[PDB]
Amino acid sequence: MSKTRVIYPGTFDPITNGHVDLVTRASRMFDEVVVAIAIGHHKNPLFSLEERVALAQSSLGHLSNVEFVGFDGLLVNFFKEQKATAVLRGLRAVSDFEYEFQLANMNRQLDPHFEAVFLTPSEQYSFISSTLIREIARLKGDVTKFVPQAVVEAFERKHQQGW
Amino acid sequence: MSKTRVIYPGTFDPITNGHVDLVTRASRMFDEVVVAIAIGHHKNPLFSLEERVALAQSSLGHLSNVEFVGFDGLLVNFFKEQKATAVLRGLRAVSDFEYEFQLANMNRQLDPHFEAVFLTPSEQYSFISSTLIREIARLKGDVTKFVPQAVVEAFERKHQQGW
Amino acid sequence: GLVPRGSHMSKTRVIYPGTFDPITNGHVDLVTRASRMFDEVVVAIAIGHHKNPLFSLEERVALAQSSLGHLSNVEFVGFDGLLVNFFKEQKATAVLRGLRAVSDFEYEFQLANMNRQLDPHFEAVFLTPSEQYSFISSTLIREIARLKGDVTKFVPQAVVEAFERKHQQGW
Amino acid sequence: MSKTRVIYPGTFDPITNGHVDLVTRASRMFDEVVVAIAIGHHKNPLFSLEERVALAQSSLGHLSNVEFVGFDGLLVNFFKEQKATAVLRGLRAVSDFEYEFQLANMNRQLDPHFEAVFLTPSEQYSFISSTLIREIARLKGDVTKFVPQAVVEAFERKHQQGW
Amino acid sequence: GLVPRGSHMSKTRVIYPGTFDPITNGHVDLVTRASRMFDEVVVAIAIGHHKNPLFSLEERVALAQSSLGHLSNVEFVGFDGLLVNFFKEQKATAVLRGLRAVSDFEYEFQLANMNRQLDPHFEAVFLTPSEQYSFISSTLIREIARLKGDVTKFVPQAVVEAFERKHQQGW
Amino acid sequence: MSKTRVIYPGTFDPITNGHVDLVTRASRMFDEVVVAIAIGHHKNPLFSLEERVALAQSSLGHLSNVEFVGFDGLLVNFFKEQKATAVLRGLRAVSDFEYEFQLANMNRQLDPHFEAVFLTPSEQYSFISSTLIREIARLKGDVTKFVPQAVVEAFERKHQQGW
Repeated sequence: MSKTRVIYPGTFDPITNGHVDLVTRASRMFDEVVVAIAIGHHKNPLFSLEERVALAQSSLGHLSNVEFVGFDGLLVNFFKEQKATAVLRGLRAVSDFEYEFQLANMNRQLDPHFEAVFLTPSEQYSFISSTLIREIARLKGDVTKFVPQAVVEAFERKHQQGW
Repeated sequence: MSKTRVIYPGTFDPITNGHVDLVTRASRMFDEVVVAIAIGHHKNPLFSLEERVALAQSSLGHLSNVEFVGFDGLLVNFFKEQKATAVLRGLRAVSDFEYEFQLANMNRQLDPHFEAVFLTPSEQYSFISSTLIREIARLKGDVTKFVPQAVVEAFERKHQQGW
Repeated sequence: GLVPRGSHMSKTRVIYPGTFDPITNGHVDLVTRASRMFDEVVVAIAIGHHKNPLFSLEERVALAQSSLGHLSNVEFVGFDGLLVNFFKEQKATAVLRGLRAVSDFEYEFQLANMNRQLDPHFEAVFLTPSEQYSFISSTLIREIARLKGDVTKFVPQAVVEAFERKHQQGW
Repeated sequence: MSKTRVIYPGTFDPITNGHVDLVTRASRMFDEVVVAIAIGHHKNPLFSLEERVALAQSSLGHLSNVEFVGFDGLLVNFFKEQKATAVLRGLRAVSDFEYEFQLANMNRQLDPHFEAVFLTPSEQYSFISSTLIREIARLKGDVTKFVPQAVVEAFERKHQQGW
Repeated sequence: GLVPRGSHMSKTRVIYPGTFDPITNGHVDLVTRASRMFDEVVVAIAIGHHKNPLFSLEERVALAQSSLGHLSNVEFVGFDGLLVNFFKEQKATAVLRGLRAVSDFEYEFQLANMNRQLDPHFEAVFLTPSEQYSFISSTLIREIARLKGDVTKFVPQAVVEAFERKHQQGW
Repeated sequence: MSKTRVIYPGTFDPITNGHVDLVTRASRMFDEVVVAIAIGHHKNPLFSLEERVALAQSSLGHLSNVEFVGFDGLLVNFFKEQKATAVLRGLRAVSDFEYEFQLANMNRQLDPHFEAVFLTPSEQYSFISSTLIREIARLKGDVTKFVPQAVVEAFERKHQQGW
């Protein structure tokens, strides 16, 4: 009836090839995909919101139906303001499944129009998370295989600034 | 190029209020939803394919973008013949998550256009499964709260016959 | 907590259902632990429609009685039909289940919610096994005994003897 | 002649309708229930111990066999000093199940009279956690449906103090 | 106080037990990896007492041999009875099992502890499958083949042919 | 036919009877076992690297084919420099299984000669972790049953300095 708009929220600290694959797949199935970068009040992020947004834009801007927005506040309010059809999340592991199952039910209690749909990662990206990529990079491991080029460069800048 | 058609496969033996809720939710997000009832060769289902199809049609036929079709079970071929955008599955528990994660990866190896999207049930349906409903009904427990009216009647017919 | 503690009606009765085919030291430990916490424990041996049992109901009940009859607040009863009806007819306070693994946790979480939908007075409490019994299950004990492995460390004496009788009868 | 006394330990930061339901259920099965509010060694809790105790008392004081006590130190020592029959914990998710399975075995090694009994939440509270309620309230979402009245008011006081 | 590396008694022998009904590319990858780490690998095909396997023991052994016979330190043997006795008679260093999923992890964790109770020299080592084989099981391959799906991507050539023979005989 | 050299990495903060059992078991199966203590800079450790290495050496030095070495954390580089056959990890619980499954796949992407083999603990050690042992010792619980003697003494040194 209305054209579909899906929100893909996260901290994207930084964006990885796992995120890229999910957004690519989502962009084939929904009219509009909003990459929604939570400022991340607490759980302080390595990269600034601005840096995170720019890395997302550079990594995914080739997809013409994808938008990039920073947000703060509640997911469920952002959902309503965006007039979204659903939220999209990736499920890598059992702990993700459990957490998102709970969140979807809480958010649906907060707004009965809330919806959450899930994808599972492609096998070659199944282990990739931002947290793990940060840990490898922090120990000066090479993360080139797992993240876009701009992210590799951003990590190099971060080391030169003493992280 | 860009209307969406999603397959919701299962044995639906019988359909439950959980299935109804997932199909209803899916019908709001995709242009077309195909309720695909696997004949279930490997299993011996309690209800015949014809009975299962009829129960699905009666429970969901009010949704004008939902179709009902029997099929063999071989999901990836059915996906291709239906020119589907994705397969939809509900994930009730951790064991479902693991099994479907594997199947999605296997199916994607068989057809790189395969896609699988997942929904998690609302908490008032999270405990309902067909298997469990069958066991309760077999021991003449009351399943009225968990299944459509037609399903209650079908169970009554089954008692008057065998079972 | 409004009924006076002297009263029969303040007392707790818990059902511990299972097929007990056969009872193992794991079951004995759970019943012993439960018997310290509840006034009455009912070892409720499901006849086991489906998944046909090695030992008869009568044999299973007798093995349970021999293994646990020293606990004076434990009863032993066969049942068939729905757990939730048995719960109501026994006037139980709760059902007790042991959780050995994640798949148990999962299944029982669901069952408790279904059973509570069927009867709003239903309750389910769970114990986890002590680490010395965590690897024991009846299924596994049967398989070992069938292949004439030694199960003496895992089951009461009477169960060892029952397995010996079973071999003498051509399992 | 022996009464049962069960300890329900937690940080209760704040107490939620989930906790209320578990304590209510436990109070029907044991002679005495002790709501034991751990000071919360690190991972500092939004509400003070005193505030948390008061919220628990107001939420559950209608149950005449329930007591409220702050504690610090090892659970197993608290258990012994309270002459408890068992500790009660709720199991929301697989990660809870695994952690408590381990803790029960460790605590039994520390004191062979230790016992731990578990309840699973009813489906209408399965999605509630304190952590999540805090995050929602912080972003001025409405938590009225998930927590007692006094907790709503306590959150309002916290906002008026700039959180 | 170690046996010298020249000695036969420094050598490792690992048993990889299963029903291999049929062998899959998942099994092949695990045996290949294990063959690089242990001096001898025994592919141990459990007859599958009352499991009613699709392929005969002889067929299963032949398929394993054809799929893995290029690895010169791998042997192929049928067995029946208890794993722990087979372990002892083979003078094995360990049993090897693959862990695909959480349910595998839990089951094998338990079995290793039970088997160690039966024989304190028992050992079990685990590998996780390579990502491209993570979903593959014999059970699943059988279900796909039964519905005449194509299993060529997941099993060795000989297994594809064996399935074709099975269809020509009505399966 | 080459000799086998297996790395057992961790923070060993401190070593426990669980670690001792796994190393003992591994030492029976491989020609060489390297207890590899990650310095662990972030997620800072209670015991110094030097102390951790010495506790490992005292606890396991009776096994003549076991070596003790500090390293940075970057496992896949350490693997290559050590010319290792495999990495060994213990899997205590489902969360360990999932995390290590992912790490093995990441590491294999980084180096196709990477291998990871897993043991599961004996049931008498299944509940022991360093994290938990630290917490118990900190709250003056007795950890004698779970750790080597030297580790008990190390905790006493820590108490004498006011921890």
